[PDB]
Amino acid sequence: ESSVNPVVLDFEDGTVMSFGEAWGDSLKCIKKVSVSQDLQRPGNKYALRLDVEFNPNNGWDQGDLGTWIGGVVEGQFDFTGYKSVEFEMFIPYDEFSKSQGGFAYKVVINDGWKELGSEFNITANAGKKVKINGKDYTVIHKAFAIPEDFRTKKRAQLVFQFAGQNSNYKGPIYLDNVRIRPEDA
Ligand SMILES: [Ca+2]
Repeated sequence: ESSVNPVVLDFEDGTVMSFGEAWGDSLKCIKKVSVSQDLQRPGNKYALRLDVEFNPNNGWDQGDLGTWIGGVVEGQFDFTGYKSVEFEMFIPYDEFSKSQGGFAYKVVINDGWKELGSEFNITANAGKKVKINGKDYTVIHKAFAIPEDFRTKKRAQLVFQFAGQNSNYKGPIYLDNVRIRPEDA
């Protein structure tokens, strides 16, 4: 089987789907990675919970979270015919709204540290606000292109970098619906 089937890391098997440190001691601001039912709702039972603690004196309080597309560590994945990577992030709105500063993220195919996209200065007023299980969440949703030069066999590590920007936020950030897609961005 050589396909261009969508690769959908939605945590719906109730595992972390190979998410963890991108390299030794890389998690840093991310104090725990777990599979969580906190956002359990019709059609969507599990998400990846990242317990973070940012320091408000640190302008770039980074941590790096990786997964292996295919689960095989130091495996290659053939990105031929894949054109975008999509994801959603959820941050509890009331707690995040009380925090100072903001946070940034990068989405990277880590074969030569190739950034697909990034955003900075995320606060509770970014994206959209959605109520889940009694609680409002700030929701970030983006699709970034896989550039044509990377649509080939590459080291199969997808990395999410998170960085506190003079933030004092201490709480979960949830990741869900990470898709490596044949569709364009
Ligand atoms: Ca899910």
